[PDB]
Order: sequence, then structure tokens, then C-alpha cells
Amino acid sequence: MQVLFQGFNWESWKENGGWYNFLMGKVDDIAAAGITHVWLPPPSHSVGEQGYMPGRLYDLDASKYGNEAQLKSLIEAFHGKGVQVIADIVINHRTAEHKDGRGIYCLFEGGTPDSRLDWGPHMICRDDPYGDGTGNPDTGADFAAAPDIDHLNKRVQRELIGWLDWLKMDIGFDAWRLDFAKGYSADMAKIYIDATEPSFAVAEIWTSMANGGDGKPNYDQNAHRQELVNWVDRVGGANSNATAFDFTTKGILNVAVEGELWRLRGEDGKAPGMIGWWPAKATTFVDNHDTGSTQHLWPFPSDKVMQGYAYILTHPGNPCIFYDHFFDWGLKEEIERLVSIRNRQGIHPASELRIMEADSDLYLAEIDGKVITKIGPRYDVEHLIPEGFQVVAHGDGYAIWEKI
Ligand SMILES: [Ca+2]
Ligand SMILES: [Ca+2]
Ligand SMILES: [Ca+2]
Repeated sequence: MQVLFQGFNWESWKENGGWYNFLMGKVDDIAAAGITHVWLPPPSHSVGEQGYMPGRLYDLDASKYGNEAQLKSLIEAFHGKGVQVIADIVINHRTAEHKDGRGIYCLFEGGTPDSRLDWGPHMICRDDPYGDGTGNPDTGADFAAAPDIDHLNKRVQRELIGWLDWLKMDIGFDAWRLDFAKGYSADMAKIYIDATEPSFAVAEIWTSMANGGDGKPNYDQNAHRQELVNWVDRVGGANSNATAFDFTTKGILNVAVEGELWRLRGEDGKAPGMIGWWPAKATTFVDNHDTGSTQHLWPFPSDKVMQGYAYILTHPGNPCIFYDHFFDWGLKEEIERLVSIRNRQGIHPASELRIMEADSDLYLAEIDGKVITKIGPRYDVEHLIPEGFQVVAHGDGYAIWEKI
């Protein structure tokens, strides 16, 4: 139906011979597994090698991942095996090419001979010290280590729309992943999304969870998921192809797997993360390049990752599979098996969830009256399983049943 793949990690830029050239060799495996969408890293010239400090946005040849021609071919290959491609869009902030008379880097260069994206400090937000105080105040949060772009500026909107239109029409990207989406307003995001008509979008809105005295996230995370639901409503709800990453489900699942699976049924009997309020708009995941990989800012318990996948890959939401977990952790076949269960049972983003049990050592759940998912160390559950259901997949801390 709709299965995402994050096609990179934090070390990818180092790849001998180039990341894109390397990933070319994995296109068939990705497509064959039932993945429908692959998320590739920011493609522009950037001060930082990973790509999250972009300067010359049209300058794809300066990317550490590989050059313009290589990206285009890689996107062509995914397209040839039916896979859509998502660009990591980093537009909250931008680095400037040249110093003004203050000696501050705030004269931008787009990477082309003409004046596209050749902004100056007037395009920087009002209170950002890289700027000159003439821009509008930031519509969202600030990123302290680079200039924040003033998205209310009319030249900015128009020229970023033109760049996205080139990423789409000429480079061949189909969809966007919005980096640091808290940095600018949903109204600003709506403008870019509506103007470019992507097949799919996902916002990265990452807010710290409120914790109890014991340092664990509160059982109640409604303020956390409400923020996600509010952003999606405000960009147009079902009149938009935009979703948000389910960082509520990530944060809860991180702790629930550690002998606390009762966290996976909220007060109202429903899932406690974004998928429990608006599953169609929730993009779930076990880890990404920030939370895991070599940054490990919020890692999933490493011994329990297949519990993570058993959950996201059978549940409502748009599940996203992380590169390392798929190719480097010895888990390819098990993940592939879960995706095929998902697809042949016709599980989809708005599928229906009925939580059966949620104890410390057990989480059990039926999806669309057709799949039952079990995670945790408790193995004896057959009295809890309805007649007609048979085990179709199992591993360390997980098992899946299908109806007949
Ligand atoms: Ca230029
Ligand atoms: Ca800034
Ligand atoms: Ca901002």
C-alpha cells in the first residue's frame, strides 16, 4: 500500500565511490520488498557534509552524496521499478556564500550564473543576528547555527517554489520531507506544498517529551500528539497529501519495549501516539539518522528493534523503514516478511486497530479484523487468539497471526 524507506544514514556521505552510486545497487532489493517511497538526503551544496547546512541550492554537483547526473539516474532507477522518491527539503535555514561589509556571511548564492536565490540579509529573519534586522520576524523557531530564512518575503517564496519545481520536474523528485518543520509556520509550509503538488509529504516536527520524576515519558502524551495533529489540520488536512512523523509513537515505543508495554494502550483504549488520533496522517518509524545511526540522540533499544517493526509494519499509519535496520543488522528477511503480510492483508494508513491486551510483558492487537500482532517476551498467548487465526511470522519478542 504505502511503505517508506529512509535510504541513508549519518555516515552515508563518506561512502567510498559515493552514496548514490552505492544505493544504485540496492534499488531492486528495495522495490522487491514492497517499499513504495524512498527518502534521499538533502542534495544541495552544504557547509556540513550530511547536507543540513545548504547554501547553493541549485548546486547538486557539489553534494558529498554524488553529483547531479548520478542523483538523476538513481531517481530514474527507482522510478523504473515503481518506487517514488522523497527529497529531504531543508528550507528553515540556509548558509550564505559571501561576507557583507560587516564581515558576516549573509550574501547568498543559488549556484547558477543568474540571480535566482542570490538573496541578502534582508531575506534573513528579523531577530537572527546573521541578518540586518529588516526582515520579518521568524514564523517559527530559530536555528542558532545558521541564518533563518524569512518565509514571509515574497521573493523567497517565489524562488524556493521555482527550486522545488526544478527538483520535481527536472531532477525527478515526487515528494518532500520537511526538515525542522517547527522552524517556520504551517501556513508557510502550506504555501510550498500547495504550489508544488507533491504525491506525498512528511513534516519533521520534533518536540521533547514531558517526563516523570523517574526520567521516563509520561504515560499521557496528548499535548505531544496534539501538536502534530494541529500542524496537519493547518496545512489543509485531507485536502493535502502532507503527513507528520509520529515522534509520539517513537518516544513511547522506546520506553514501552523495556518491560512497560501497557504504555501502548492509552486511557481511552486507543494507541497513545499520533496513529491513535489520525493514523492516515501519521508516518511511523523505529529510528532515523538523528535518533539512531552514529548520532544516537534517541535510540530504540537495540535488542528490541524487530518489536518496533512488528508494531509499525502491521499497524495503522505510513510506516518508514530505516536503512541500517534493513541492510546492516541481519534483519532484511524478517522485515520483508512483515511488509508482505501488511500488503496481502490489505493493511493501509487508515486501517482499524483493536487493542486486545497491554501488560508489561505483552502487547496484543488486532488490525482490520485480519491480523493479530503480539510483541514482548511473553510467548504463551494461544487462549487470547481467536479461532481461525494462524501464526505467519515470529522472531525475538514478536509474533504475527493472520485470519485463516
Ligand atoms: Ca547566482
Ligand atoms: Ca538562525
Ligand atoms: Ca525559522
